[PDB]
Amino acid sequence: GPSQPTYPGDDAPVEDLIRFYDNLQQYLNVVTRHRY
Amino acid sequence: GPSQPTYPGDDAPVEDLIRFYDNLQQYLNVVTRHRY
Ligand SMILES: [Zn+2]
Ligand SMILES: [Zn+2]
Repeated sequence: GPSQPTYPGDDAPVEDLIRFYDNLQQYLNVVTRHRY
Repeated sequence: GPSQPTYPGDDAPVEDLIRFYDNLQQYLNVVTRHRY
């Protein structure tokens, strides 16, 4: 599946923590085999 | 609102990245004033 996303830092702007959030969501669906 | 969650590490077990995911979700709803 997708490789594990890189955490952008505590001080990353909110738009970068929303991109990271969406990529962790993808990753977690794939690891748990639950692509809903 | 809630204080910014601590990232558990790249090597944290999947259940700990699902807890972090849920707490970042909370945090991001509050920062964006969109508590749906
Ligand atoms: Zn792969
Ligand atoms: Zn507060």
